[PDB]
Amino acid sequence: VDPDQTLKACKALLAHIKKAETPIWLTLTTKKHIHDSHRLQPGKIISVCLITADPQRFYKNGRVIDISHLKAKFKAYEAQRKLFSEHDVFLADTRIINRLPKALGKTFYKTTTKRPIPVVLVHLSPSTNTAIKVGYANWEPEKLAANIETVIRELVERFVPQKWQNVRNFYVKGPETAALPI
Amino acid sequence: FGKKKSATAVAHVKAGKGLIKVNGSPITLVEPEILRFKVYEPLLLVGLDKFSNIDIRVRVTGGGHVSQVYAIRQAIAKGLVAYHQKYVDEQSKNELKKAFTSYDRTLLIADSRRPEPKKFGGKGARSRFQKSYR
Amino acid sequence: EIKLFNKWSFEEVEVKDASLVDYVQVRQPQCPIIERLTNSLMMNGRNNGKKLKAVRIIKHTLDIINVLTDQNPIQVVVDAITNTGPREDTTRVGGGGAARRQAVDVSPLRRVNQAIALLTIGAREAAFRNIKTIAETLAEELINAAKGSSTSYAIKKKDELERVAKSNR
RNA sequence: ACGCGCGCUACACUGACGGAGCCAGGAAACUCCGUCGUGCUG
Repeated sequence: VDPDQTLKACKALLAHIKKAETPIWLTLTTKKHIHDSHRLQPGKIISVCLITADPQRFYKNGRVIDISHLKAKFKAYEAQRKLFSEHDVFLADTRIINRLPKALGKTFYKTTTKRPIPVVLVHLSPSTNTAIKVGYANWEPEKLAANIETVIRELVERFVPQKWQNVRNFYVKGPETAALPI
Repeated sequence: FGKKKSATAVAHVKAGKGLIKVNGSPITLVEPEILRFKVYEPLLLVGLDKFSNIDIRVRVTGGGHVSQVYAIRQAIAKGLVAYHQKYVDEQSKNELKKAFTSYDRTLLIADSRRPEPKKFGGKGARSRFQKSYR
Repeated sequence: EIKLFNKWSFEEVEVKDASLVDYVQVRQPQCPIIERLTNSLMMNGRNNGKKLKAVRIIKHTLDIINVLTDQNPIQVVVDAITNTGPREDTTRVGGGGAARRQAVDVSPLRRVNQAIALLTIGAREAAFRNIKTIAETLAEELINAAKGSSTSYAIKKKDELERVAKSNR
């Protein structure tokens, strides 16, 4: 929450990690918000593939994944896994989103935060919490905190009705390391 | 108007111009090609009386590939000769016809074949599984 | 069903020794005229279990098998299964034990057929030239059955069957 | 330890392999374009 407190969080997290450069994840749980309403947050506050049909597909022609292929890919995990590894971001026609999560979501979601961005990020989904990648082991503690702040800013703005008050608990953690509560 | 061995092609008839579109395309394409003729060979087949005409074209769809191809086939000349007199020939439409079927099998009506039938056996149909009790 | 045309359309209406022509584009005695042979050359090609590509096969085998020293392609194909049939082989005996086998015709449609799926076979059995041109083996071998119509050179058993049904006769 | 039977998929160049085309009662076999080089290779 406060800068000093987060700095400690980050510092402690680095020290604890023990046993490749790990990455730092920030996790926050929310309270007293109904996930049913459009309380859910999906936002881009914290190689490209395009999934879509004509127009969108035309502009892309970037790798293009056509509407027809979506079911086929859901069926063959082997190819889908490869596609996910190859590209950093995915953009998808918004209407297509139901189908893509049904078929693709298991591979794309999980951790490899690959879920596509709709076109005519922090993604809560129906669940109360959020996990976001804030930075690397390489970067300074100060930078990690700054990044965390940008993430926090989005929440503050959304439930402007309560703001940060909603955050039940915040934690930081390295890939390998254990989570530490702010 | 003509279906082919589990497939089926529909006929469009009312005088117009060039570009006769099959499905929603152009009997230039029709890309399950190789034997992409035998389609452009009904129109070509018009080689017996006419040269192309100046009329219409409709869409097909049923079963699978070569099925459809063979369907769109009759589809065409089974619709040049269309009654007539607004389609076929306002008189003696045996013009084409008997000509567009003195070497035909598509417009030459359809084939009495059609998938079905198996057997309490192996694969079924007739090929009954391979057993050799001792 | 279900081939094409053009591609040369060199229709040699002669070349048909012995009988044959009275069934050069036939089948009956049991089809009718199962498109002028080349509908069976192309068909005897479905030895994996499905035509088309088979169709290609034929076609390629053709443009190839004519490009290379053209004899009107189709007439190489006719003149292929032409001077390239069996002619009175033997067939069991029963008159012994322990048979022996006597010989004779060769019911035309035979001669055509029994040489058709045959030239077809010799082709299929690549292994020389074990290249990658199915239509080549299919051609050359059929070409080595047009040029080969000058000994031997691919058929062979062609003779054998006959150059054998003489002694044990 | 091993025997007998119904099979499944393979020995591959009509192939395997990636992109792509379509359509049955995003089916697959399949068509095209390209990569592999008949070597227990892919």
